[PDB]
Amino acid sequence: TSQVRQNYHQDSEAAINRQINLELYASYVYLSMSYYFDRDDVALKNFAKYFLHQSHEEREHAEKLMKLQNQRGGRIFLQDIKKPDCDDWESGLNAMECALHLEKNVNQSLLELHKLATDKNDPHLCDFIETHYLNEQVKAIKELGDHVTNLRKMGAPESGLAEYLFDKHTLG
Amino acid sequence: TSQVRQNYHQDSEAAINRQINLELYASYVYLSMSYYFDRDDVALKNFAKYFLHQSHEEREHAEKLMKLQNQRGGRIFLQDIKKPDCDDWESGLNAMECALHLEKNVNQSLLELHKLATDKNDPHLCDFIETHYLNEQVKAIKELGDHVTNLRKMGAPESGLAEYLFDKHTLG
Amino acid sequence: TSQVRQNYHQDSEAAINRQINLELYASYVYLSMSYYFDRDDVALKNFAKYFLHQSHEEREHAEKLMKLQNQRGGRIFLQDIKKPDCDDWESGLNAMECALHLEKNVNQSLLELHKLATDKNDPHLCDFIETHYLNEQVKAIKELGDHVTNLRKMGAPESGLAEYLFDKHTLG
Amino acid sequence: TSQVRQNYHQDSEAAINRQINLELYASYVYLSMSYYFDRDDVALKNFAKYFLHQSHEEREHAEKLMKLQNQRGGRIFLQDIKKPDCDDWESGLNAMECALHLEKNVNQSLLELHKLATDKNDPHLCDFIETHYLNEQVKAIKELGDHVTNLRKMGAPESGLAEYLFDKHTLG
Amino acid sequence: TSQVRQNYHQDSEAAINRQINLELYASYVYLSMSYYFDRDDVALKNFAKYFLHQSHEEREHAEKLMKLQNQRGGRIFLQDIKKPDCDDWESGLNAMECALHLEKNVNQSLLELHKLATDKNDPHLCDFIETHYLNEQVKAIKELGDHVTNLRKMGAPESGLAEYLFDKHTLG
Amino acid sequence: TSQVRQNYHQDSEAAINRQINLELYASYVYLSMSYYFDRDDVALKNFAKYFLHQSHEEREHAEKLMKLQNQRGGRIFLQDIKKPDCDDWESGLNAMECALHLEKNVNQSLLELHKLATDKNDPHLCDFIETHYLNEQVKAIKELGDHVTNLRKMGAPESGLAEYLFDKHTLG
Repeated sequence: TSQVRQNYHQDSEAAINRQINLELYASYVYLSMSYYFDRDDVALKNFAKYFLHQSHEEREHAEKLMKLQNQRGGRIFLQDIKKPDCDDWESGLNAMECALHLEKNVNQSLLELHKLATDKNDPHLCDFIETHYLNEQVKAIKELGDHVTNLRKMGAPESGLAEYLFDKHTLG
Repeated sequence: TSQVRQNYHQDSEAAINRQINLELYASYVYLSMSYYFDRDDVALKNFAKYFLHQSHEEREHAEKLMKLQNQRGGRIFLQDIKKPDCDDWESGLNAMECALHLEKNVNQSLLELHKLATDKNDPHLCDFIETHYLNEQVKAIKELGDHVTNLRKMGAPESGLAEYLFDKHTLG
Repeated sequence: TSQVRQNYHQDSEAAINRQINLELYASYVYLSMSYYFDRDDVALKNFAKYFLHQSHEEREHAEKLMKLQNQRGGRIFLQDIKKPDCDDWESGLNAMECALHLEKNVNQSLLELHKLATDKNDPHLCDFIETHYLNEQVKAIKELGDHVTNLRKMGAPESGLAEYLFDKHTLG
Repeated sequence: TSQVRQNYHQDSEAAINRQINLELYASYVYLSMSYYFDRDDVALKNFAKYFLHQSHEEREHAEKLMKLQNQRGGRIFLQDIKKPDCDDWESGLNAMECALHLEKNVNQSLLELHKLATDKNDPHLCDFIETHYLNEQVKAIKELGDHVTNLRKMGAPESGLAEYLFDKHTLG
Repeated sequence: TSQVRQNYHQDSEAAINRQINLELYASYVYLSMSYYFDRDDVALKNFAKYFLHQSHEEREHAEKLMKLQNQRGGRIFLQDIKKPDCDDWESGLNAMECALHLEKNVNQSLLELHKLATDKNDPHLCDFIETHYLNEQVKAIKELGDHVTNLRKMGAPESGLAEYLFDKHTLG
Repeated sequence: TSQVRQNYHQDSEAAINRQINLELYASYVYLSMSYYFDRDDVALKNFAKYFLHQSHEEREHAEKLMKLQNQRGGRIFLQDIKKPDCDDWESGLNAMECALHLEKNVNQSLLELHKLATDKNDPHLCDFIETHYLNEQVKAIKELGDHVTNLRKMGAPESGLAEYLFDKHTLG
């Protein structure tokens, strides 16, 4: 119906809307993580700053997907943003592991989106996904894996000195 | 239970959590409004920029309330962010009127919060609400009323030239 | 025969030559549009400047395709540049609609080229098309759609005040 | 019919349109020459740059003639731009000789145009031709003659060292 | 086994290791070429500088592939770097021809890698190859072809004046 | 045979070629070490940066030896660069110990080279070895010994906090 729509399948539009919702959910999860570490009984300032920065990046990703949906002539349809699975994250290492799991889930969703775009012969959507989302996801997963490895080697759960020093020297 | 908690009633904590959810909902509504005007069949760039700026301000307000909740020793509890009431907003004037209605609703919620804080003899919470939320809400309501009045005088619904010129000269 | 030719099918070379001709034709059409609005009985200076800028961009696109043809070891074969379908364009809105139609035609040609490159297993050609032509085409179509929508809302055909104000405020 | 038309004969308008077409054809020929020397089996970068610069100048000349046609109240009528007479130019010296022949042809056309303008008692058109086209044509012919003479003296056809050194020292 | 591994097939990992070895071999070959021209009985300084620059670029390409292997969770496995096929290269033209042959071989290897990645449905690897290796390879092949053509036209083997002047004017 | 050769014994030329191969092998070993620490399950960025810097320094040493071989009129003869003895280095301390062992081996080779040059009465070669290689080797051995001592005192193998803090404070 749109005057600008060309070679844009409806299934691609629906999948783009789903990815928008997933990105907003990830932003919400990162916000919850960030303000968990601002509590007085946790008090890890650099963890909070890191997760807040991640939350803002996820919001930017969702906005970029919405702009893409408008560019191709599709229609945005927003759903409810579900609350995160946890209220307390119990440690920096546990929050890092949960963030890694969430990023791998988002990467799987993006790979499904790219496969769908390939099946519909939509080169512009494929290139958009490759240029703006796949490499950023790979880099994020690699960085979170590095952080988890360093915290595990330091003795993160049992020794709070480990999380304290990781907060200053790596995330500071 | 918190080592920093002093003169902070549980009802105030619950009301602060509710206000956090309301602020996030307002941010979501403004994001929906902003990307409605980025569509090719609406194409009002300055309306979209205005509503995106409003959305970012609402997110900042929610983050400030979360910081306040952490400062006093309360615990943040997040709920689902409901999707906005509308998908298409049908005009700049209608979106402005809906934004005015939403801001008046938020002002009523903040006034209820202030009354609750007064009843519990919590001067810090009362002053926080007065300093950071009440005057900003009054200014926002006044500005939205001015915009609605100008659009109505210009003939906003029937004449698209009115919305075009308002987009360039007022919001540009 | 070329010492640099590798994995470059002849059908791809022929399609590249055809795309070169199409780009030059689009440049010619935009030049005709630009100097239509420089007439004393039309006198829309910013429309003329916009279409001249589009013409120069199309010439750049054709030159880039010729450079690509030389890079892979193919041979450029030029054809006649057909004169545009119209010499008088009758309004800014009509010229914008014709430009939108032309850009959608060029996008369809580029999509056919990308499909042909995919069928021949030529990743370099596919990436070249994706990187330099597909997103620019999508952006151009979106911008032309926005312009057409704004002109239609203002009342572009019947009211010359609409085209006058669009010339100053949007294209100026 | 034009409100600005004064002392502008129809034959002059037709001849101006013909000159516009000739200028566009010359631009096309120079583009073909320029990308002939970008081939890997020719590989004379400075020859290609020289001919591309000539092509851009010819396009500017055509645009100036179109502006002149609009200034006097005549109507532009575009024809097909014929493809150049050759695909391969076989040497720098041969391309230079062909460019010299083309420029002398364009000079003859401009002299016929000036004679026609003189016969119709149109001083503005005569002065426009004298100021913007005749001296530039004479300078171009002189420069091309100098280049042809130097290439012939160096032994351009048989010795490729001649064309190599001319590319670096004269056109570089 | 890696915590960051996702959608990364083992055959892709093995092919990445093979490409790493090929890149290191190319760097070694270019180093041999570079120091062949530093000999007192050859004494072409700019040829040596050119080939040393190529060697450093190949080392950078190998390091980038190793970084890619670490990013996706694969394991690097290094093999022996074979000595180059020749120790004396006998002329600048012969070295240029051998470099062209080597670059075409590397391009064929990269195309096989891209085909393998496509067959395994690995969009990130495909985009990495397209973004960082395919266009650089095409440009390198085009430049080497240009150099070979110019040297052949000047009379590179029989006339040492040709190689001397090419060393100063093109590679200097 | 070389016109520049003077007081340059064949055994010295062969030993110089062997030292070139040894330097290239050391560069390869350091590259392997550097990218071992870039893995997600090791994740010691500063160790990786240190070993990459060492690898580049070894490549520079090999290039300097090749330049020396060309200066005196000898002929470079390259051999295969053997793959390093290990794939995984298992700790920062173990990699440091292996680097120390490798540097002591290289120092022994250089001392044998200097003794050979002394026996052949070649003062220029002796002074070249003394000026550019012996003191650098002594400094490298001293620095690696310091690093090994500090890691051992910190408790490097059993305690990963030791390697983490050494990575930030010494190598950072």
